[PDB]
Amino acid sequence: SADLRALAKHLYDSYIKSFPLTKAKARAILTGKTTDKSPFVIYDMNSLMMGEDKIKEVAIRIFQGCQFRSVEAVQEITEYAKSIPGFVNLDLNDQVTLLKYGVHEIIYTMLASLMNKDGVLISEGQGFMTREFLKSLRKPFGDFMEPKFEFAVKFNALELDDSDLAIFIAVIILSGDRPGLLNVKPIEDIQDNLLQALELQLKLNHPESSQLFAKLLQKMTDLRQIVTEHVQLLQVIKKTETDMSLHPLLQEIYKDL
Amino acid sequence: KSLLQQLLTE
Ligand SMILES: COc1ccc2c(c[n+](C)c3c4cc5c(cc4ccc23)OCO5)c1OC
Repeated sequence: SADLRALAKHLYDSYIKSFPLTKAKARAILTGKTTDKSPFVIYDMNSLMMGEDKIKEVAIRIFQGCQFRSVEAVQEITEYAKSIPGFVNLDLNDQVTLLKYGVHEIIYTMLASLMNKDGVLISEGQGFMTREFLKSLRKPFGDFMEPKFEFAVKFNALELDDSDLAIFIAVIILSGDRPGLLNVKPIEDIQDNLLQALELQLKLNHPESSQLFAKLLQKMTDLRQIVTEHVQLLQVIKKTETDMSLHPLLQEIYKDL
Repeated sequence: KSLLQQLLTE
């Protein structure tokens, strides 16, 4: 038990070092319980023009701002995965494969931390984009974010904190079923230990939340459908939208997938 | 060639 709590604390400390914007800092902003800020609200085309300085047709410029934030998230999640005990000693091709197939699930997970039912914090908390504004973008761009909003509202009702999320993210990265993994057993051995730490974390930190652990395991399944659906949408975008082009890091991640 | 691979060894 003591080893499981030390692993949980180690992961939380690394999570804090790896991710500048935590769920705790984000909910402060979202509820307005902070001192600095406020975020600039982008709710129509006129406020998008005004808020531009934070940080091609509109749907496109927005879609291409998201790439760069996704690119920064990939880097932070990579830094985080390297802190998980055992991970840097794995075959280096397996590390690449775990991040390649796992980083979007983690991005969608952590994006829920920045969302409420009305919109999403962007630019490291400096902006907030409304859900309505994003759904008003022209097909197929109006549809990218909505299923992420639907996921996030139900995920957020679980009320996880950063300590819970740290272990949950690590479990997801250590998935022994990703395609092309060379050595599955050492990865599942690490994941088995992260699962037992997660279970004990939920028992102690959410003692009155019955079956919370079973509910998070199910969210891992739901994340995989979200990512599948997102990849389909991207596919449709390659098939039209002429000028578009992924950042080279995204092209790597998306290659095959 | 892999970008993720270079990130992982920094
Ligand atoms: C990693 O953190 C992220 C990661 C991705 C996004 C994001 C915020 N937005 C608005 C979008 C986004 C908005 C879109 C879109 C595609 C998108 C794809 C990704 C993100 O197409 C329609 O409008 C974000 O917030 C801080």
